[PDB]
Amino acid sequence: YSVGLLDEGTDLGNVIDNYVYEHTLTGKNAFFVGDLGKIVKKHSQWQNVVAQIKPFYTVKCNSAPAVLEILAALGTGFACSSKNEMALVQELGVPPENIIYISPCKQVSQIKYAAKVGVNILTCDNEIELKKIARNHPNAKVLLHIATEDMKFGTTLKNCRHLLECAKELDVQIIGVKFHVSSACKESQVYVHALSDARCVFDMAGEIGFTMNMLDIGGGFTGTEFQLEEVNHVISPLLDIYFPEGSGVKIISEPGSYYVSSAFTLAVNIIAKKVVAFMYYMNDGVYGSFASKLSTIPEVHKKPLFTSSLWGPSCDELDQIVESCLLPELNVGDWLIFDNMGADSFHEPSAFNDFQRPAIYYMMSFSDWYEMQDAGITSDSMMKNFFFV
Amino acid sequence: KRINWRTVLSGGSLYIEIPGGALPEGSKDSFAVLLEFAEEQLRADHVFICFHKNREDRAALLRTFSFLGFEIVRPGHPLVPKRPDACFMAYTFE
Repeated sequence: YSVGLLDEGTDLGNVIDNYVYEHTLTGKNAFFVGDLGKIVKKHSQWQNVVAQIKPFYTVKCNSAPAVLEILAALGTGFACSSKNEMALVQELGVPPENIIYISPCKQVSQIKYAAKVGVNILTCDNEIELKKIARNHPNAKVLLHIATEDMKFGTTLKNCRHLLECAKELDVQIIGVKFHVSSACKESQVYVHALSDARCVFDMAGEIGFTMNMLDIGGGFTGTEFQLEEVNHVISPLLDIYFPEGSGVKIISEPGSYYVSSAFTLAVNIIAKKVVAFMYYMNDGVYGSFASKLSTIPEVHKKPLFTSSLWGPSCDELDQIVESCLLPELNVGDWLIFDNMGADSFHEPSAFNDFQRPAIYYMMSFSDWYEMQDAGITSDSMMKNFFFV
Repeated sequence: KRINWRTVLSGGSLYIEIPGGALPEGSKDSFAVLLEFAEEQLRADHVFICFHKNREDRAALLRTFSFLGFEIVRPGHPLVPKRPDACFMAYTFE
């Protein structure tokens, strides 16, 4: 839990190079660097674009205690996907009114725990989960999960009708509608369809006699400004007219990749090399912080380009990270830089990866510092854990 | 429609072997009740996915169980059968 200061004369280059310098003789392990200042900048960007929507960060993207701490400090909510996650979040001191579980497939022990912890807002996408919801937690607040027109997930309109009917029979309170619109999608009209489906529920549940006050729009954000700008350019004209401020509407979002993906940088070491075109082996790979390849460009540390393939330390056939790259001749002991290493790169240390986890380094700028200080955040009690220098 | 899926239980840990090709509809409910039954009567402490390496929907199922909550397990684990021609995902309980 330590973040170093940075002035205009200093850059990420010198902290990277220094960590490289000290790691070269010591542990020789990889290193992670995360910019919280860009997270705060993205919160200010969010408030700039649309402030009437409360973001609920998906923990599966990054579950490091630091990020969760500063996000709880920002007032940003939490989207949960596991009970250990809910345990850590509740242990931190987060209010249950700003907690949501997201996993598409719930278990009985998990929902008993959710009931015991006092969290009532949860989503659902089938009749079985609704059945167990009614079976174990009669006072749960239900968000209906719908499908999108983009292997499959969500609930059809007819089955949504059946869901609200059964929920009415099972005396459970439905409060809103849930969906997800991927970051990759650029087809605007699609969103309309989704929203139309929500309107359907707004009618049907409205006809059955239940109170609606919350809309979840998902977490499909890349992180760049123009993306969110187009997002508002499509959503804002339609949203203010169907649910204006004062209609009792509380809009919710669940950003995950958005805040951290391009916020993190990974420094890696080379351990092997083979000449066939060349093939090179690192000390890490897909079996660790590179799961995101299943669903972004390397740069050379040192000061003639050849095509080559990347392999990890597992040496097995599945450990391909990049199919083809261009790089100058290198040897064992050199360093490699990877940008955009925030999306699903953090996992827990165990036998799965030989009890090996990269170090945790954090960066913060003076500008972002005065930007948090004037907001009255740095003075509250919930951050007694912080240590900055 | 009735759907047959090959699934094998051993050592208090459940292993699911998925056949090649796409899934039939209502499969969400299928693995749902699969997990419900995995907890209620047979009381599994861990659920596991295994499937053939060489397919065009590897990433699809990987991301599928990824969203479902499963995590990647490297071949060579004591609880994993020694078979290098299969990909493996895992979801652990409490």
